[PDB]
Amino acid sequence: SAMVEELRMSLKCQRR
Amino acid sequence: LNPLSPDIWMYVLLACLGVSCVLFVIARFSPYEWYNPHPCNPDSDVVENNF
Amino acid sequence: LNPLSPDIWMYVLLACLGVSCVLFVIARFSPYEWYNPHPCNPDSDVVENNF
Ligand SMILES: CCCCCCCC/C=C\CCCCCCCC(=O)O[C@@H](COC(=O)CCCCCCCCCCCCCCC)COP(=O)([O-])OCC[N+](C)(C)C
Repeated sequence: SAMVEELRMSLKCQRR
Repeated sequence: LNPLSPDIWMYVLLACLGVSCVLFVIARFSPYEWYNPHPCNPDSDVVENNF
Repeated sequence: LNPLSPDIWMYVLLACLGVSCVLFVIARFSPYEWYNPHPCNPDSDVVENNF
């Protein structure tokens, strides 16, 4: 579940 | 420009680049700064970061 | 009025009217200050400027 967010904090050009 | 020694004028300019590049990492990594825009509009989860 | 010389009180005022007119011309020229004023309605064309 933390690994779901470890990819989610790396969009870099956000809006997601 | 003299009342700070000319190393201090470089260490406060490395501290601007030091803090603004650690404020950038923490504001992304913390899941509480990821606020939701569109405060009146409901979901589909288009949360974003202003840092 | 004394601690600054009566000429250098005018170099402040010419800079205060100088920079405030350079900031206005750049803010209209720059294509990144022209933002969308409706967050809740993103896909419209009412792109405005607050300078
Ligand atoms: C967009 C521009 C327009 C709008 C601007 C805002 C509006 C107006 C803004 C300010 C209004 C006030 C006028 C400013 C000057 C007044 C002060 C003065 O006396 O002259 C000063 C500068 O004079 C010089 O010697 C010229 C040196 C270069 C100045 C131009 C910068 C070019 C940048 C080049 C590099 C760029 C690099 C960029 C990348 C890093 C000093 O003169 P002095 O010799 O000390 O005087 C002798 C007196 N004494 C013997 C008693 C000591």
